[PDB]
Amino acid sequence: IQEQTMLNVADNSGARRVMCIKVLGGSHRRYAGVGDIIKITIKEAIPRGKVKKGDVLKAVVVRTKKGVRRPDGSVIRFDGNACVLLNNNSEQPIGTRIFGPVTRELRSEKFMKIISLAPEV
Amino acid sequence: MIGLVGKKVGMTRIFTEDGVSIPVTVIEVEANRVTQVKDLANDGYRAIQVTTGAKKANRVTKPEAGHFAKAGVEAGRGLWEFRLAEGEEFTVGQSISVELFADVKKVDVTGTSKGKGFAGTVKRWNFRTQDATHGNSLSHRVPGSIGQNQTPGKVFKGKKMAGQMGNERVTVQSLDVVRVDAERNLLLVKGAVPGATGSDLIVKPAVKA
Amino acid sequence: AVQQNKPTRSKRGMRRSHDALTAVTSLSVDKTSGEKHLRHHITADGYYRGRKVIAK
Amino acid sequence: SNIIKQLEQEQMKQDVPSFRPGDTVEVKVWVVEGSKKRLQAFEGVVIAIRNRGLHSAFTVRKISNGEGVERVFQTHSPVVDSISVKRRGAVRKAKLYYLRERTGKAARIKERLN
Amino acid sequence: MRHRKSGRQLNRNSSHRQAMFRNMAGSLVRHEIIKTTLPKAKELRRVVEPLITLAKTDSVANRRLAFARTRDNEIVAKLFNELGPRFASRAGGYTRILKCGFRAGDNAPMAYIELVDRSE
RNA sequence: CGAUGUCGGCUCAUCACAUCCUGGGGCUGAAGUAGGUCCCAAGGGUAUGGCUGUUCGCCAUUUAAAGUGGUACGCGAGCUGGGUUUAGAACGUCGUGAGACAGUUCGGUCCCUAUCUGCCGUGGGCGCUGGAGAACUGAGGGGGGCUGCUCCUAGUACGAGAGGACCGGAGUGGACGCAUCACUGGUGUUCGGGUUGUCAUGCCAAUGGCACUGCCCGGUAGCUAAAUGCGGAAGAGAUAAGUGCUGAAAGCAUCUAAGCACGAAACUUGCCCCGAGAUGAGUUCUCCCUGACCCUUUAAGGGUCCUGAAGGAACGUUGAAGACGACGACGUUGAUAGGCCGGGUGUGUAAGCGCAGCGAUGCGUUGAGCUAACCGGUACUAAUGAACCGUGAGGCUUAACCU
RNA sequence: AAUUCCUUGUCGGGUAAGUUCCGACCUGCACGAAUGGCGUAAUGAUGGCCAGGCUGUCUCCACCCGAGACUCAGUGAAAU
RNA sequence: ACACAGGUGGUCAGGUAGAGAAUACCAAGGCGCUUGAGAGAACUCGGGUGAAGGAACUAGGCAAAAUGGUGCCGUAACUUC
RNA sequence: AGGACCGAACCGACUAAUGUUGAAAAAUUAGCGGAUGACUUGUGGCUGGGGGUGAAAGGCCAAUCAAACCGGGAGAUAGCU
Repeated sequence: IQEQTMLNVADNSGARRVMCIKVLGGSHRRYAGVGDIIKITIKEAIPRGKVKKGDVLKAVVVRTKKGVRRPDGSVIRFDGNACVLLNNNSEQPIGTRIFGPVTRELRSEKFMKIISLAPEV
Repeated sequence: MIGLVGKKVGMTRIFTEDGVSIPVTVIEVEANRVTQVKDLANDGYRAIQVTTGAKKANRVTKPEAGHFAKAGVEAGRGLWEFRLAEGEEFTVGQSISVELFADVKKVDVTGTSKGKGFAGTVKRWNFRTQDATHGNSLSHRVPGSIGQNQTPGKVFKGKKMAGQMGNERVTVQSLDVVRVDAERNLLLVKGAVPGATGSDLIVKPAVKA
Repeated sequence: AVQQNKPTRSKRGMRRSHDALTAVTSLSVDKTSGEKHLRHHITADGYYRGRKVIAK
Repeated sequence: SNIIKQLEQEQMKQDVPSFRPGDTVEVKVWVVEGSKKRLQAFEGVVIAIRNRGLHSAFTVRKISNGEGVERVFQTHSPVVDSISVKRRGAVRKAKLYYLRERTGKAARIKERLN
Repeated sequence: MRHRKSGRQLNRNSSHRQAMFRNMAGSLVRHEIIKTTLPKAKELRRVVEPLITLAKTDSVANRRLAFARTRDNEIVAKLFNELGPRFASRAGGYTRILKCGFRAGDNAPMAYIELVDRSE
């Protein structure tokens, strides 16, 4: 979300803990994730998973401890920061299943597929 | 197109039927009384000088009392002017204020901003503070360099330094008109206008629109 | 931090042109006792506007 | 002021039931996907405001799929059309942040109009 | 900077302000007229007039509240027996500030603050 | 050399254009997308990290781009002190040695209360020609000037295919700036509560002091950003590079010599702010003052008595205004501040009593008590009438309008 | 390498990225055996590096509480 | 050089909590430190609290934050045991 | 038992900030090292300047040290200012 932020991982093939290394878009995007795409190195993984420990890829922020702002002024906050890992070129989700709730800001383009796999939106 | 003078009642929220909850500023705009009409014969320009509100007739001085005594005596809290360009409107003080804002869509609101007093460079401009702890003898929020040694030999005439912040006239432009109440003498506009509660606001139709 | 030339007595007086005391120039007179006082103050015998307020 | 709270009282809803912090409530909110709109239920314990007029908001904390989801709602918003009392809990304080940051600990129930 | 704020620091911290105004409120209730500075008289208005307003109603709880403030049983007894019913028909304004001269040791604007209806 | 503090970083910048991006063009070995090169153009913008003291460089990932230089290789009476050139010590090398290295390594005091100039703010005085109270005009001056992505046009023009537009619209972001506190939050030692140790109010109970606000838990107003609104434009005018029309000198040709038409984020305006000390001191509206003499060197005044006007200042109560001045509101014909009343808010069921329990404690009274800077009212307290300053019709010359 | 100029040697690990670090090679400019060589448990306000926790160190500052700075009265310097 | 935030040997050794001569609050006793009064700007000093992130700062985690007691369980490489 | 461990008095001085015309010609504040010993401290003595003393830095020898301070040679000398 910010650079050096350590996020949990919402999907399954993406594993365990990741670190944000760049906020994609913009000249100096400082602190940005609501359904925004960030650059990721992997700090912890599982042996089963499709991704290893220490490879760069993209992700989309799906849960944020800061929360989202609904148009009526209300807030949806979460306990902890989460992201869904994405490929570098096609920006498709690596994982096949999504864990935990996601938010209705995540409705553009590929995030249709993410919320289709998600349990609660 | 001319504007009106109101006062800032404060901010609140308009809940729309879709759940959009737009933030509004309430401006009490009482009826504006045209105390003077200035034309191209007496002056070099055409305008109307209006007044609004009321004054207690003992704080009205005799020059002010005579000026209000011409063109119908109801003293107001001040005097403002609006320059008028193409359309011709008749020259008596209006009965209902906001009926010319009833059909406009965006306004510019001018108000005297809230005074921050003597503000430093870090507050007044967005000056980066220096290091909190890595050495830094007595120099955290202070300005750093203010010039370039001998070759100028001076500070330039627009240098961002500390000084008075706020307490100045400032216009926020193209604010959406949310509601016009002729009966309550109210103009609800979307967003935040300059000044404190109870401060005078010059609200005019938008020039960018 | 220091001066390079001594400021003259002209510039000393120019700086002290605003260092000038102002007088009251208008003492109020109490309506019971005829003695004078500062405006909105006790009349130094224990009088305010018409009333003996402090016995001393 | 007097000009404001007239606008606030003509926008306020009178159907709001009585709630206290520690109560487990269910809130139905309108959600819109396309041209259709429907009701979605959010249920959990309450960290409320006390009534700030039109600008009133209650916090509801849920555990949905393993992690806590904390969501405030504006009380007089039109998206919040129904708030149901459900369970009625018994706590000693007004804000329950310390009593929510831990997991596996739940508020108790008492029947003295809590 | 300082907008819509009340309370004077008087160049001392909060515990000293509270203890100093407890002492000066007890002095005002004891003597019914005291001489202090003008800001310490206006802040004394803000401290003392709630005590007389509390003491208009005689209860054990009100006596203990007005003893938690000012910490003096003689001040509580005078405030609930002599004052109180004396100021019962009055709605505020139990004290009067009369501006006085200036202090000799430093140019302090002085003021006598006194109870408004003194029986003397 | 009777001292001009040295590299780099930080903070703050300002200029040049030999332009990195955006903008406008010519040629292309320019099909389109994407390039190459050159011309014009300085308005705005022009990364974050790993390593190293490093500028630089390499690397990772962005970006529309991560420009080149000047400014004592800008900036130490602004900061740091890692590098470098003090004194300690050691290694490699040289020297018999003391010691030495355009070699390395560990450690190693960075002073100054601003007089003048220059800036950033804010006042006092006088002037502006009778004196005031306002509202303005605008000569000037400053601010702002960035841009990505997506959709439509259109999978169209173009292209064998792959791919893929110009021109023109719409939405949504990034950075930046201004304003604000309705929301969401932070703070909230001036509000409420929990609790530890101790001391005190005779003791129980209840409180109060101190221990960083003792430690915390929330939190009003205000301030605030992370919050929320808005903004940089459109349009003109004159142009640069460039493209032309007509058109001779030169029967042709020719953008040019006469004439005419386009042409960029540059320039002048348009938007915002300051602004008549703009001494070139401007304009408009309104208000107030139209009494007796005396002395006289009269390119002229001075004095006495009577009268203080419009208005201002002072004093007080003060303010979402403020270092102080200044500015705003109010002063009894009064809501200006404090108090008071009612509400709101915020804590969270006070004290006392009764009951249950052996007791800690629980339950009822009781969403109780307390509650700020908030809101709506209310003359209870304080804003006293004098008094002070400022005068008494306002120069000369000329020209018009008047008898 | 407290020793290596070339040099940020080369290879491996750590990191998304590591002129420092650790393990090696030997091409030791210019290690080397009481000017002691190599290793070594414990010890160290010792030098370098990594990680967990932790945080205003920072993104990027915001508010508050005190002492000054500001105003008033009294006294009253200094370098130059 | 000062009515100077420094230095100066020995002796006495209360209560509560505490291992304690630590520390906190108090006894006996002694003081409020020889300029005050306001106001609540920048900036400096000394602190308190911070959303989300958590060393991205920097020469360097400098500084700050953190951990901190008693009893019991449990405890690695290596070792001169 | 221990030039043992933690930690006050006591002895010292590693880091940072403040102070740098200071409260102080080296201190204050927050931490920090030793704290039964090659410890620390009172009183008195002894060592005297090409000399002393030095767990060694050219450190220290009365705010003075690659040769103390005072007086004298002495008005040293100064191709320098």
